[PDB]
Amino acid sequence: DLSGKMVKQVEILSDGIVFYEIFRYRLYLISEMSPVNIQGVDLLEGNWGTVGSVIFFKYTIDGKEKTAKDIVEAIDEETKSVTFKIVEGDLMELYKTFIIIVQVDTKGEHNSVTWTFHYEKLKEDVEEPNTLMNFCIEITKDIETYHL
Repeated sequence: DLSGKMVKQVEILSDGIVFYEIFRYRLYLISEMSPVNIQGVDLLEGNWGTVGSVIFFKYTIDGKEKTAKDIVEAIDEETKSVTFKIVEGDLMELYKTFIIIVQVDTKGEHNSVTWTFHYEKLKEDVEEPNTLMNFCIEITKDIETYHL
């Protein structure tokens, strides 16, 4: 009914490991790398790149400035995956819950990044998050090109 799930995978020409490392550790870099979408990232709790570390995001979606408070909820070094739960901010006005997993395929010649959302809507007339997903693909591209 209200639960839902959205997945996109996009190939990256840059290096997959360095990509992963950004989302795991140096997440304070998405600003310099995709400035248009991400105004700032602060670390509120714990250390960069730990499960349970809590981050505030200042970002822009379609010319509307927004805020998210996330908590890193899992890391898998083996599948180069890192999950984020969204606990406060503009999305929480549309969704009861929202998880974002970013997973990177770094084996072989061709590297990829898969984005997965898991979410539950407050109501049925709340919209599927394609705008958020386009937002992500877009950041993914910025990072890919940044110094290329």
